[PDB]
Amino acid sequence: TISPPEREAKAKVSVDNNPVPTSFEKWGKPGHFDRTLARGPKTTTWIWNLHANAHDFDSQTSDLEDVSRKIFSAHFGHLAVVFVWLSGMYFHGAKFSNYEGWLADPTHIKPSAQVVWPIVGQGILNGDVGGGFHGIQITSGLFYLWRASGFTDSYQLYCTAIGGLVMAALMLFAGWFHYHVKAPKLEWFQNVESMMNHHLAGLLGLGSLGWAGHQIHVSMPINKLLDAGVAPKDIPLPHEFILEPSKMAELYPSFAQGLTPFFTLNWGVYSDFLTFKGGLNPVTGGLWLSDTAHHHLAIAVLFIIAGHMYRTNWGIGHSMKEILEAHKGPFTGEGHKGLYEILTTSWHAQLAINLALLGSLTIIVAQHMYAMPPYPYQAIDYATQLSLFTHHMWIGGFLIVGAGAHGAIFMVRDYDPAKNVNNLLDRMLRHRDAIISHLNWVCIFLGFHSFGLYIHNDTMRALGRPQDMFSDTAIQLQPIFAQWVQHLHTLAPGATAPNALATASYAFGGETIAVAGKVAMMPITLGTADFMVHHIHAFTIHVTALILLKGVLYARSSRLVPDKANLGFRFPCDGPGRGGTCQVSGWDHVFLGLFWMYNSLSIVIFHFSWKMQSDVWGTVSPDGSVTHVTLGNFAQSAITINGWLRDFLWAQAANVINSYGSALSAYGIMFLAGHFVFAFSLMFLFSGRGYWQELIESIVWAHNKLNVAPAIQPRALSIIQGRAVGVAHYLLGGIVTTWAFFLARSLSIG
Amino acid sequence: MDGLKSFLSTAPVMIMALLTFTAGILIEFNRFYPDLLFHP
Amino acid sequence: SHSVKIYDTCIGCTQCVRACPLDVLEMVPWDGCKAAQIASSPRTEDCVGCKRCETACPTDFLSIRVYLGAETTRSMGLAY
Amino acid sequence: WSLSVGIIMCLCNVFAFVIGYFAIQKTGKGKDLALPQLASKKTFGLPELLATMSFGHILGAGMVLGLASS
Amino acid sequence: WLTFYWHWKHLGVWSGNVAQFNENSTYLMGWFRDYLWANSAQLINGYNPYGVNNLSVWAWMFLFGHLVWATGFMFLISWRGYWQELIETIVWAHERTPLANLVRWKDKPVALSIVQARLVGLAHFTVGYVLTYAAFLIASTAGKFG
Amino acid sequence: TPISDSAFTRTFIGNLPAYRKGLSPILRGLEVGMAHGYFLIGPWTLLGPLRDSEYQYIGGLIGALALIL
Ligand code: CLA
Ligand code: CLA
Ligand code: CLA
Ligand SMILES: CCCCCCCCCCCCCCCC(=O)OC[C@H](COP(=O)(O)OC[C@@H](O)CO)OC(=O)CCCCCCCCCCCCCCC
Ligand SMILES: CC1=C(C/C=C(\C)CCC[C@H](C)CCC[C@H](C)CCCC(C)C)C(=O)c2ccccc2C1=O
Ligand SMILES: CC1=C(C/C=C(\C)CCC[C@H](C)CCC[C@H](C)CCCC(C)C)C(=O)c2ccccc2C1=O
Ligand SMILES: [Ca+2]
Ligand SMILES: [Cl-]
Repeated sequence: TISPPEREAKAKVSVDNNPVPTSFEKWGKPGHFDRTLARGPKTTTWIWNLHANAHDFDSQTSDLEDVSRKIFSAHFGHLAVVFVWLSGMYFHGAKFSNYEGWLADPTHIKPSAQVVWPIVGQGILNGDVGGGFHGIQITSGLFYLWRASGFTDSYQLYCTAIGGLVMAALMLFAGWFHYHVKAPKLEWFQNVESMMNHHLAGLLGLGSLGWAGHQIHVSMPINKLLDAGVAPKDIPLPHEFILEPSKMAELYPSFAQGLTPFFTLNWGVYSDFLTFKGGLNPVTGGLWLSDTAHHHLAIAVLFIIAGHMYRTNWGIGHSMKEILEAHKGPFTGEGHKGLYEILTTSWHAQLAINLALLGSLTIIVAQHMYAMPPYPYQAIDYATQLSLFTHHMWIGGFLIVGAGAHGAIFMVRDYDPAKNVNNLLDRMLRHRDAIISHLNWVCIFLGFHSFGLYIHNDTMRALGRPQDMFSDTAIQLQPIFAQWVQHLHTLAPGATAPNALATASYAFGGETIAVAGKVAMMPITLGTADFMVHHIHAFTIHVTALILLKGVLYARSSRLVPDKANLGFRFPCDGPGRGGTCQVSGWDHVFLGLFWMYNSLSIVIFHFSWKMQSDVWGTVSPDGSVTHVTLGNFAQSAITINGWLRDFLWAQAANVINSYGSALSAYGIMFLAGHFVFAFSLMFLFSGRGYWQELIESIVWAHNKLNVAPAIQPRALSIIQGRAVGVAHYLLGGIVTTWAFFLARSLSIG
Repeated sequence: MDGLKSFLSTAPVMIMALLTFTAGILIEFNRFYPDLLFHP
Repeated sequence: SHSVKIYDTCIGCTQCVRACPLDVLEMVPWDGCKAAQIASSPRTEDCVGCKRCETACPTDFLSIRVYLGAETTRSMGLAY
Repeated sequence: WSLSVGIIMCLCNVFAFVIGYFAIQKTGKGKDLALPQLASKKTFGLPELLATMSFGHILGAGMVLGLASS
Repeated sequence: WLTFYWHWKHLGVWSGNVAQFNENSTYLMGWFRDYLWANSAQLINGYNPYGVNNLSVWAWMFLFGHLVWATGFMFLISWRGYWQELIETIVWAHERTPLANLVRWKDKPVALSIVQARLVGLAHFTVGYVLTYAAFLIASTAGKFG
Repeated sequence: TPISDSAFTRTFIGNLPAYRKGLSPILRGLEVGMAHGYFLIGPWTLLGPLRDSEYQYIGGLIGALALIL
């Protein structure tokens, strides 16, 4: 390949000059990365096993220095993919949307960023969203982001898409470069102190720094005019603000003083745009951008300071090895000793932490965006609110189970017992039965004392006994702690937050902000119907944690299988003996935990969707009264399973089945299609391959009868692959059904 | 080189190229002459 | 207890014994194959039936067969 | 600004200087020279010196803005 | 499928509305909506927060059949070894719990075999398949015509 | 572990019949009974089917005499 100079300046840089040459001969050789697959396909299973192990780099090569260089370029390729996708959205907003038609009258028109080609009758899918535009009403909330970012013309989105494509090309190029030209050694990687310093000070610090600078120079001075009532064509450009710094000095009183006070510790003077108002914007229904710029500046300073704790080359700083070897108490013996070496060698050990934290943070993103809407006019778009919330729920739900998968992978592949002698991990491996049986008991308890309540309420209301129910009008189960913290957050601006003018969110308690004719956010009164559903959520999460934990604490061995570590991570069983050893591996435990993550989030999203429609969302009268959609029956009807079957499912599913003949017909189609895929998964999940191979035998005889049998002998899916296709189709059908239902229901509420 | 000519002729690439070509055929035919429940 | 048989199609490759995790199978000198040995199952009392032997058989269809039977504490793999 | 430097900012700089001259593990191990003899700015390497110069700005901000608004 | 066919066409014949069936049974949404969703209104309204009528027992049996049918899915999807390990954990828990190891068991508790697993799952599936459809067929019929 | 065996637990684990020192099979479950119907009366004190009638202290008694059986 090419040959650059060196690119270093007394650093820990260490690369290899052209390790892997550039050629196309390996492209025509599928499955070359595996020794077991390179000899050619002899059965059709050879094909499936090709994809099942395409990215598993441990089974391919054993050298870690090769695997890390593969992973780096893989990340670069993923970033190229992501930039391509994002340029897609910017280009569809520039040339296939009505962002300009929506920004003018945002309260009398609906966001849309897709145009369906009129053919074979599908042109009916172009719904009249308002202003003469015909297309699919989007729910990802891109117009709100582009308004909060300062976009006002189509050429801006066009140039954004062009820059996204350029960055995609750059990431794709860097991937090839860091594996075919100068691939880094191990000396460049294992600097976790240095990597943490750089990822805190530079990435998360300077990032929010520059974005706050953007907002102060683009977002704030344009959204201030947008919220006033000025037309977008009369609003100046972002660079006209720097070309004329006086126009910025005047638009904010603090800006009328200069830059020196900031350097001379005169922060309090910049209170005219670095505000702490809180609450929402009465014009758009979203968070104040003057607060978000200040917030990003604070986060920037905090992260840059955090990026100066660990030791690099100038002696100062910490070594995480020291911190881990120091922490040891009388309860855990040696404590964190050996954990630095665990997380500096095993990639799966690192991924089992990163996936868990990233999924939890995605869930936090959903839970924080829904209650403190940060984008303009997103709290009025109930469809966009619900869609962002549920999508960031599902992403995190998957990324969490990924952690429980890669932990078992680390256990089977990278756990060295000689390296873990009486530390945290080794001692946790000792009393596996204690933790697992205690979590078993906890899950049983949470199952009886959360779901049994619903069963008891259904049986009482069915028997005609109202005074024997767990309702707000009988044996009340009032949540005292949540209401107390709600009241705490309500009294914040006048006690434990004198500088704060409004509460963090109006869900805890306070005023009722509403834009146009719909409400943005109001206090979410918590009663019995909320206590019961919260305990349901806790129970489902507990069972999911139990499953995904026994998947890791027993991937090595067990009283049933003492040599399980030999069998690997992914294996169906160990024979029908011992009464039956089916589904004992960590892979099978993840296969089971997928279902329970789905079942937990299925109740979470339904709790959200019904509580919002019943006790929050609703049209506001000009006199002041607020009438909710489902007439506030959640506190009085969500306490029984029949309530959810009738007043939630049967009642709110009518929008989906009656969608034929309209622009929402595709949603009914996909509703039935997910109902189809769900049941299609049951064929795999309830059967076994021993029947399907015997049937393939007869079909092979039939093919050889006419002499039409492929040299690639057909073999039914492996047991593991059967289970994998089953769970994949189960999740796909269920999520497609719920997606279609939620979108058709949220678009049909005005 | 032939290394890429063999990759462009693999099973998935060819089975998606044929599907794209047949999709184009069917889509254009039902663009110019749609709504053919039967033969007149 | 389970029943373990070995048929004359066995080539005596010790693979089923190298795969057995409970020392159920052995190898006795025979006169049928080049290796002059055949699989043996003296300690059927320790056979759980995990089919690890049958999985490790090379002949056209199995030469060693396991037939599950009356399960006991030892065959059930009970460790408690 | 008339005395924000010497009373706090220089004070916090020298405070961090003392606590870093006494608390930092690796001081003179830095890349910089620290050749000339100074009071506390070049007695040890400028890695340590700049470390306390940054931490003293942290302390000075936290104290000046903590006094009374601005 | 056969019973959906019979019940829907006979609803059309009984209400004199053979047109509904003859004009909606050609596409599946007609079944999913004009039959399942349409004829369930009284069924799910056997017991409400407003009152309780004679369909309440059927409204309870409908959800009961759903519960049993979904219970079968556990035996049919998850297989034995997981449950044998989860049972061994509980065995250890009991044989170490003070005031409880003195409660020894003659029958050594084991997980359900694979054959028994499939049998129990199919039995729960069949119970929740028959009872649910019966609670629908009787309740939705004893309302518009009973 | 301290919870499994400590100073108080080493004696209290060994203080109820099947571990208690020299207790006869007649008193084989004194506590195992003195602690049953006394705490079974709790959930029936303010929550039972007959919690809002005139026999607030009767349904619990009969239910305990059946559950102990
Ligand atoms: C035209 C440029 C080019 C060429 C000729 C090669 C050639 C080769 N690469 Mg390579 N690579 C490239 C670019 C290229 N690469 C880039 C840009 C990246 C960064 C992502 C990588 C990262 C990379 C890694 C990590 C590895 C290779 C390996 C290899 C060798 C085997 C590849 C194989 O298995 O078959 C061909 C494989 C495919 C055709 C995959 C199909 C494409 C997949 C399904 C998705 C495409 C994602 C893509 C990278 C980004 C999307 C683009 C965006 C517009 C959406 C082979 C000689 C492997 C090796 O050295 O063997 C041990 C190895 O591990 N490459
Ligand atoms: C950034 C996160 C991340 C990364 C880097 C990895 C990386 C890896 N995982 Mg992993 N995993 C993750 C997250 C991640 N995982 C999560 C979140 C889960 C929970 C669902 C899992 C669960 C999981 C399991 C159970 C297994 C792995 C395995 C693996 C290894 C092999 C990958 C493979 O099988 O090849 C390529 C992957 C595939 C061919 C999968 C294709 C099938 C997909 C899922 C279909 C999806 C359909 C599409 C998205 C939507 C439908 C549209 C349709 C109509 C077209 C590999 C190193 C395997 C292993 O052996 O570990 C060593 C293994 O068995 N992972
Ligand atoms: C909705 C669920 C569902 C569906 C669709 C099927 C479908 C089928 N089952 Mg089945 N089954 C199910 C549930 C289901 N089963 C359950 C729960 C069980 C109990 C475990 C069984 C047990 C069972 C047994 C024992 C047998 C079958 C058999 C069959 C096949 C009969 C052939 C046929 O019907 O003609 C035509 C096929 C179809 C109508 C289905 C194909 C539909 C797709 C969408 C066609 C288009 C292909 C698609 C575009 C692929 C591209 C995907 C791309 C997007 C990635 C058929 C494919 C028999 C068999 O194997 O046939 C010989 C067989 O013996 N099933
Ligand atoms: C919602 C909560 C309100 C309800 C109240 C519930 C009280 C919870 C009990 C107190 C916390 C117990 C953990 C600290 C106790 C603690 O960690 O002490 C510390 C101890 C080890 O500390 P060392 O002395 O070894 O410290 C050295 C370390 O650096 C490592 O070497 O850890 C253990 O005790 C191991 C036993 C864990 C098993 C007990 C955990 C119980 C699981 C349930 C926990 C519920 C938490 C809910 C939070 C949402
Ligand atoms: C049906 C079935 C099979 C047989 C399944 C087979 C043979 C899979 C059929 C795959 C066909 C040949 C490919 C069609 C699906 C493609 C992946 C879709 C790609 C379409 C693009 C080309 C457009 C099993 O092997 C099995 C194993 C364990 C438990 C249950 C079952 C089970 O139920
Ligand atoms: C839960 C579960 C278990 C554990 C189940 C156990 C230990 C059974 C516990 C049930 C007890 C006995 C109560 C059941 C109550 C019945 C209604 C009683 C019917 C008996 C008649 C005589 C009346 C398995 O062993 C298993 C095996 C293979 C696949 C899936 C599973 C599975 O899902
Ligand atoms: Ca009562
Ligand atoms: Cl109800």
